[PDB]
Amino acid sequence: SDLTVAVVLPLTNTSYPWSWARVGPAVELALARVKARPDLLPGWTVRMVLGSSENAAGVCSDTAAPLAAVDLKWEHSPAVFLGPGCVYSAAPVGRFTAHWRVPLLTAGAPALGIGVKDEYALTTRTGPSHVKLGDFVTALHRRLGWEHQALVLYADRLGDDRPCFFIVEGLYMRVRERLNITVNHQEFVEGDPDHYPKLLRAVRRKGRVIYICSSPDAFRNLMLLALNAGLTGEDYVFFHLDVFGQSLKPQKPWERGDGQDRSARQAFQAAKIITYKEPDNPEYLEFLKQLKLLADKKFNFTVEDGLKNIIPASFHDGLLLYVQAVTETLAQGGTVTDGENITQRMWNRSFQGVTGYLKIDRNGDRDTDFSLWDMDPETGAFRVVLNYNGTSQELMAVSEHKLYWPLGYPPPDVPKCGFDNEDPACNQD
Amino acid sequence: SDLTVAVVLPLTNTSYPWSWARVGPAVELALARVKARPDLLPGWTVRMVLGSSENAAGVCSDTAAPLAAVDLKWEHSPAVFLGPGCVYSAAPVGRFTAHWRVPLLTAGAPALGIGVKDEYALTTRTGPSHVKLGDFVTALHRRLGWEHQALVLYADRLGDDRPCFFIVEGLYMRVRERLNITVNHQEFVEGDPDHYPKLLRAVRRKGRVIYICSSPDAFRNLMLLALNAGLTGEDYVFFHLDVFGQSLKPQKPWERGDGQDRSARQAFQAAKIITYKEPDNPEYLEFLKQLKLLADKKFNFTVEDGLKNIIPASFHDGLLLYVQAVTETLAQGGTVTDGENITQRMWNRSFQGVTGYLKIDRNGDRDTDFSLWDMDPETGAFRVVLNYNGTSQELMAVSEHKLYWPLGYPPPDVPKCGFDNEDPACNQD
Ligand SMILES: *[C@@H]1O[C@H](CO)[C@@H](O[C@@H]2O[C@H](CO)[C@@H](O)[C@H](O)[C@H]2NC(C)=O)[C@H](O)[C@H]1NC(C)=O
Ligand SMILES: *[C@@H]1O[C@H](CO)[C@@H](O[C@@H]2O[C@H](CO)[C@@H](O)[C@H](O)[C@H]2NC(C)=O)[C@H](O)[C@H]1NC(C)=O
Ligand SMILES: *[C@@H]1O[C@H](CO)[C@@H](O[C@@H]2O[C@H](CO)[C@@H](O)[C@H](O)[C@H]2NC(C)=O)[C@H](O)[C@H]1NC(C)=O
Ligand SMILES: *[C@@H]1O[C@H](CO)[C@@H](O[C@@H]2O[C@H](CO)[C@@H](O)[C@H](O)[C@H]2NC(C)=O)[C@H](O)[C@H]1NC(C)=O
Ligand SMILES: *[C@@H]1O[C@H](CO)[C@@H](O)[C@H](O)[C@H]1NC(C)=O
Ligand SMILES: *[C@@H]1O[C@H](CO)[C@@H](O)[C@H](O)[C@H]1NC(C)=O
Ligand SMILES: [Cl-]
Ligand SMILES: [Cl-]
Repeated sequence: SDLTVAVVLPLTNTSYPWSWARVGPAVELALARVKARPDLLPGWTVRMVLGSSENAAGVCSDTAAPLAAVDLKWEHSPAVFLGPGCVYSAAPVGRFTAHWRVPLLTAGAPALGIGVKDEYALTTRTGPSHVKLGDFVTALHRRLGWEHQALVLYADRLGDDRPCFFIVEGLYMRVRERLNITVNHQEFVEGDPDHYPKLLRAVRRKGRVIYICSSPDAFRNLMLLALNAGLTGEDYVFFHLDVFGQSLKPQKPWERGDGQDRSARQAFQAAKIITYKEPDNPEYLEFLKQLKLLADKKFNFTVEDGLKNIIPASFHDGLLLYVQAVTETLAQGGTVTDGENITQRMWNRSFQGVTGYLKIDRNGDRDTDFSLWDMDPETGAFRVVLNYNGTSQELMAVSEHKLYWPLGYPPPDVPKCGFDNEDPACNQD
Repeated sequence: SDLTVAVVLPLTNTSYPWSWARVGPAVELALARVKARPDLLPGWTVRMVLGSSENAAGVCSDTAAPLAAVDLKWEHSPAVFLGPGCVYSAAPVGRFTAHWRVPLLTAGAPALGIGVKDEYALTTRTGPSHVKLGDFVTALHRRLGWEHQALVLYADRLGDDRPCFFIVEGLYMRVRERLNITVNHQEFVEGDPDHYPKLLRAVRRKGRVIYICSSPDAFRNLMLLALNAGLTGEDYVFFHLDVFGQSLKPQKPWERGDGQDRSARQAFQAAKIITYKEPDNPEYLEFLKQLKLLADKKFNFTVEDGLKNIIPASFHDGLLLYVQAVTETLAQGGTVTDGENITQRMWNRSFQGVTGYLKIDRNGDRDTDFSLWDMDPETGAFRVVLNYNGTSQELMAVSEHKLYWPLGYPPPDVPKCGFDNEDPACNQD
């Protein structure tokens, strides 16, 4: 019998981490593995039906995706949906699959709202989610003694899936929930020179521990401006929330060869970069090789190296986790459409996949690991100094390296005389 | 053969102008008329299948409505959808019906966005729409010589269909488009005493011709505060955007018997009320009688008098207009599922219904008539002095009455020395 998987992803646009040009070969690799395991899905064959989350303009849409999901549902009666990856596309589709009582698996849709499973019943996220970034920051603040305040600056592109907004929204709610610190925040538009005076003023007025979600160039410009304004590593720390490591390729993220590298290097003495952790089990490197090969040969697409590859790898691992859950359900006398039973076997469970160890929490979302990159004083090069395990919630040093603090130890998150020092008797020096 | 009409409306909640307790009897009345007209729908019988736009909490929802529409579509293959009425419910349903190429008729969903028919293809609105309010204001400003500025203040209830927001959004875009005046605007929360200082300051600083969308009590309080601050009818005019005439029951909207009626009457010398026009053809009064009777006997609901009744009357008239369009389509050899052909016969067309004359514009939206209520100097009572025909776009005086201006003529929309008079030489007096 056929186990039909309904896919709703960007079938023609290849620019997303979850675009079919990347996810398609990853899924094919997972299915080829299933076919070679007679113990898996005894008596069933996995079949795929494809639908696109894209509108006429070629971008993931909050309307095209649900229209596609309904069409697939009606025509093929799928047992499970794979995707969408975009937050705006997955929100409406997930409400339909919940209503239909059909599981939905995705390594995308990291937004806070998708985490409300009373609404998104049967939605299992096998990739990163933004509230998990909040868990990492919570751990960082506790380890460094920051219990009072932080500022978050962020920018996105006019009409996209608003990645930075959702990153900050998840970080904000979770950090506020666990640390109860004041979290000031504000958006800006990267190409608007009018916003720089406001940002620099907000940095001085509202925070000492600062998080910035922006392009690599916007972060570098802000650091150069901070250095020129005399905001150094003794009093400030700037964390670039660069989950996919776009500013990384030794790593010298401050280098451009534009006549400002000496200043940029100096300015980065006060910066650290937060990224998803690069899987480092040997099975991942082999998957990457097979992924690139198949993507090139059967999907006409060149898959470049980078952290974005954890997404298709997570669709691969998630589909295998689902397969295991269904195999166990059949074994116990249930069937492939027992949505609740199958989902219950995926949540609050560990699994070994190409991305290594992976744990799905009790709310149906995968625990996410992060890496903190810091500067090597001697060379100015950046390297990972701390890794965060999202399951144990422990921060572990890497290679005996210690965190770099320009003049000693971490700056306090509140200035000696407060942010709005109005006490003539308090000497800020 | 059966012509199936899929309904997606509030089936259990009776508080909406488009709730089934009101719309259901209105539709029944229209169907009984069709059954008595053998010339209509030769060989077809209209059948109704019902779905609710309500979520578990009993309010119209942006999710329950489309889930219901899909369920109805699948199970009954309807030829046309009736409803939703709520803006948040109709937006997603309309995108589905457009995709399915099935007509959607509604006397609700007045929001600006629903007017983009490239998206909401086949959606025909037979009731009021908010951009039409913009047409009325345009006409008013031209007649009174207001070519520069206006201020709009508005408030809604925490999680409703945000009626005032959509009213102002439609007014703003259309007025800006046709007059190119500056339109300042701002929201407030009615029960928050903290907002009154800000509102009164914005009135002084930003406008002389002011529009307010709020509850009857919030408008009265604002008028009493304006009078106390010395803002009179010589320099200010306050238009209460009360489309359904909630502040009306002679009409003395300023009366409460709370010890402030003398002041309230005086304060209202500077106020006028904008409402939808009450249909005044004899067929409307008879429809109202039949509606109340049937609603009480078959739907267990007491239909009170009021302008909200134009909504069920417009679902009644719209369904008959649709019937006429389909009858003509059949006559020409087409069939009940020729969505485009049927819709084309409804747009840019006049029709006679219980609400009297009704014209559907070229964009598929009904032209809306409005009434302006003004104070009678002698009694302080309010009465209609001007009526606006949305098709001809002409303003016509009623009963030889003229507009009331406390001290002569309309106040100018810009103060003599400008809003921020900084010219020491200009005497505001
Ligand atoms: C594929 O997706 C990308 C990203 O969404 C599209 O690029 C954007 O296109 C929109 C138009 O809808 C522009 O307003 C943005 O400036 C573009 N942003 C980025 C980051 O590229 C792209 O056009 C889509 N289509 C194709 C064929 O690639
Ligand atoms: C992250 O931390 C968790 C600790 O809970 C590690 O999970 C354990 O992994 C071992 C070996 O895979 C299992 O035998 C245990 O059952 C796991 N414990 C739990 C509670 O699930 C996990 O290995 C760590 N991740 C990495 C990359 O080291
Ligand atoms: C029917 O609809 C009304 C209006 O939407 C509901 O009343 C609101 O209920 C919400 C809860 O979802 C409250 O937050 C609001 O304060 C209420 N506003 C108003 C104007 O009533 C009502 O509860 C719904 N259900 C029923 C049975 O009437
Ligand atoms: C609103 O104005 C329009 C003027 O265009 C009136 O419409 C005319 O109505 C008469 C009688 O019903 C028809 O013979 C004409 O064909 C209509 N003209 C057009 C252009 O459609 C309409 O009657 C007015 N409304 C009211 C209540 O008087
Ligand atoms: C959270 O901390 C702030 C001060 O940092 C305090 O005012 C507030 O009361 C705390 N939260 C709660 C729920 O008390
Ligand atoms: C609209 O009017 C304003 C001043 O009232 C003017 O500055 C503006 O240029 C006008 N619109 C356009 C498109 O020129
Ligand atoms: Cl997607
Ligand atoms: Cl509705």
